[PDB]
Amino acid sequence: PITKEEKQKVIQEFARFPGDTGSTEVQVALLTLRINRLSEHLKVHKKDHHSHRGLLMMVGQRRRLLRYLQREDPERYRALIEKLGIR
Amino acid sequence: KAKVKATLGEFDLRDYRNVEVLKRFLSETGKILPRRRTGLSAKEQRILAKTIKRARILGLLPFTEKLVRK
Amino acid sequence: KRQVASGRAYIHASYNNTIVTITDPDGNPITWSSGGVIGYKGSRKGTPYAAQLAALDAAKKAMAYGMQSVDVIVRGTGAGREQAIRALQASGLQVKSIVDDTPVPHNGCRPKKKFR
Amino acid sequence: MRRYEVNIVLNPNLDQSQLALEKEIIQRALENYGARVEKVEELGLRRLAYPIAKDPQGYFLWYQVEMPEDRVNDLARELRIRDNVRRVMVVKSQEPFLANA
RNA sequence: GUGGGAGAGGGUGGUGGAAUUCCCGGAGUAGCGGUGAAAUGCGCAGAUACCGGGAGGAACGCCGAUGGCGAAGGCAGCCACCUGGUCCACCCGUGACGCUGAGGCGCGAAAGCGUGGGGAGCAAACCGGAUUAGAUACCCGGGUAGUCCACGCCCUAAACGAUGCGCGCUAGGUCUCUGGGUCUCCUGGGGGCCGAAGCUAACGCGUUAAGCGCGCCGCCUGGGGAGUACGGCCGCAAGGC
Ligand SMILES: [Mg+2]
Ligand SMILES: [Mg+2]
Ligand SMILES: [Mg+2]
Ligand SMILES: [Mg+2]
Ligand SMILES: [Mg+2]
Ligand SMILES: [Mg+2]
Ligand SMILES: [Mg+2]
Ligand SMILES: [Mg+2]
Ligand SMILES: [Mg+2]
Ligand SMILES: [Mg+2]
Ligand SMILES: [Mg+2]
Ligand SMILES: [Mg+2]
Ligand SMILES: [Mg+2]
Ligand SMILES: [Mg+2]
Ligand SMILES: [Mg+2]
Ligand SMILES: [Mg+2]
Ligand SMILES: [Mg+2]
Ligand SMILES: [Mg+2]
Ligand SMILES: [Mg+2]
Ligand SMILES: [Mg+2]
Ligand SMILES: [Mg+2]
Ligand SMILES: [Mg+2]
Ligand SMILES: [Mg+2]
Ligand SMILES: [Mg+2]
Ligand SMILES: [Mg+2]
Ligand SMILES: [Mg+2]
Ligand SMILES: [Mg+2]
Ligand SMILES: [Mg+2]
Ligand SMILES: [Mg+2]
Ligand SMILES: [Mg+2]
Ligand SMILES: [Mg+2]
Ligand SMILES: [Mg+2]
Ligand SMILES: [Mg+2]
Ligand SMILES: [Mg+2]
Ligand SMILES: [Mg+2]
Ligand SMILES: [Mg+2]
Ligand SMILES: [Mg+2]
Ligand SMILES: [Mg+2]
Ligand SMILES: [Mg+2]
Ligand SMILES: [Mg+2]
Ligand SMILES: [Mg+2]
Repeated sequence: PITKEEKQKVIQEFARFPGDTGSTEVQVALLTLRINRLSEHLKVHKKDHHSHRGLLMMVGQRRRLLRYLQREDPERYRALIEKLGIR
Repeated sequence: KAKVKATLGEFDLRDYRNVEVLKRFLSETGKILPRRRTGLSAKEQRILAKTIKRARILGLLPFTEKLVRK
Repeated sequence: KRQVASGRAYIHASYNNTIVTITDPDGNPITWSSGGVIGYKGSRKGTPYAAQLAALDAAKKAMAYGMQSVDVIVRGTGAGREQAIRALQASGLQVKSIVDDTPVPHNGCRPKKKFR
Repeated sequence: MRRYEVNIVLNPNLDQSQLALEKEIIQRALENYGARVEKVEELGLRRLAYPIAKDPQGYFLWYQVEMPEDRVNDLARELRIRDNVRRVMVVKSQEPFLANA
């Protein structure tokens, strides 16, 4: 799955500063990893429909945070998207 | 009548391998007793059910037995 | 022509009939009777009187082969399932033990419309 | 790597030539799948609750290991291959939940 | 975020015993079955009942609950892998990023359809036997599609809590599941029962609102005609909106 080892590796990479656990950049980073953990789980197991629902809620939440970042500071949005290869 | 947990020690509820204690929770048949006769709690009985089923597959507890009466 | 003198007796009691088989301790039968072996023909077979007479017919048949000790096995519920047991203890055959082995499935086969 | 428990019941009629073979075969299968064995308990001749393979008894083994998770079901497949091997039950380890404590 | 927690949540593979059917052998005579009674049916080519061995498919007894999970449909052997939702303790982080939601898209019991399998039990149609005034039925014996699996359609329902979602507020008592806690109890989050104020036409609802409010969507305007006609979109068709 997703262990706390791999978890901290992402938080410290996208932290705006030491100790930051809840920045918009960090949330989108964390959300996007479970996106890829699930989308690669759904390439196989195409008949797993109940897990398909949780994926739609993660994308909606990821785009909800990105649409917010767009409005406040558009630069860090581009620095984030280019760093995650989205859109 | 007495209840099983009442007359018993401090035991591992997740140990499927201890037949001696698991034989106490089976009836005359291989059936699993209701909570009323075991004196267990909600979460306890749910663990016992699964651990007995484990012992059944290992051939340690019987699936069913024969009643000697009537 | 066997001289068994000990063995098992299976009572298969249904609501339409009660039937008794007498076997040796290995399970292989010796003689047997039922509600139809005695004169009864129709619904009269699943009655406690027929169950009693069928049990006692097999018992006397087992006396020919010399049965004395008898272990009793019972399968199914039916009118006269108990009247067959009671008939067997007083049949002269010393009854060793009585066991109920009625097979109960683990919900594996779909029953007929009657049973649902 | 998570921690598991292995239960193996085999035919309780083996001499030492076949018993050592069957078990060192199990050792060989654990090596090939990366099972770090933490401890072992051997019960052996034990009265079964119902006939298994027409035999009223079974020879019991128990191993506690730590191995990668993805390889478990292929390890279970590798153990039931042996004819003498009859029962193979692999359970993820759990805490000894106490009752009437 | 961190640390814990419960679960028939899902998918994949694997696997265990009970039972039915069928085959093989042993043993064993004269009927079994079935009903309010019976008859078709099966049985001397030896059935039923008993023991043993084997095959196959489907469903998981007890635990099991007025219980749990899920958005709804719905989800019960056990094991493992992948995996989703959710809840609690800390008061750590971002700093209104929120709610609803016409379209769209995805899910959607059962039945039905296509291709290929599978086929034990059950069983529309149908073949029989009875009952009857008649039996195109209930009861009985057989029995195909189908039920199961894979892949693709179909989009209906008493899809029910006949109660859309989210939030705030408004006496309690009691039963319960699961967490935490200074663990007669307190404190949360669900699942039940009584009931304050109040609402309601009444039955009844009543911190899980049908109460007091607020935001947004869906929908209603007499019955039959009629969920029919026409048109359109969708569908292989049945037919659906
Ligand atoms: Mg009769
Ligand atoms: Mg084997
Ligand atoms: Mg599950
Ligand atoms: Mg599953
Ligand atoms: Mg034969
Ligand atoms: Mg005849
Ligand atoms: Mg004939
Ligand atoms: Mg004939
Ligand atoms: Mg003939
Ligand atoms: Mg076949
Ligand atoms: Mg029940
Ligand atoms: Mg719920
Ligand atoms: Mg329902
Ligand atoms: Mg989980
Ligand atoms: Mg703070
Ligand atoms: Mg702060
Ligand atoms: Mg600040
Ligand atoms: Mg929403
Ligand atoms: Mg919509
Ligand atoms: Mg559907
Ligand atoms: Mg279907
Ligand atoms: Mg089909
Ligand atoms: Mg039938
Ligand atoms: Mg029929
Ligand atoms: Mg009439
Ligand atoms: Mg007629
Ligand atoms: Mg209405
Ligand atoms: Mg409203
Ligand atoms: Mg507590
Ligand atoms: Mg509550
Ligand atoms: Mg009032
Ligand atoms: Mg009420
Ligand atoms: Mg409310
Ligand atoms: Mg109203
Ligand atoms: Mg309308
Ligand atoms: Mg009108
Ligand atoms: Mg219609
Ligand atoms: Mg028109
Ligand atoms: Mg049309
Ligand atoms: Mg067309
Ligand atoms: Mg229609």
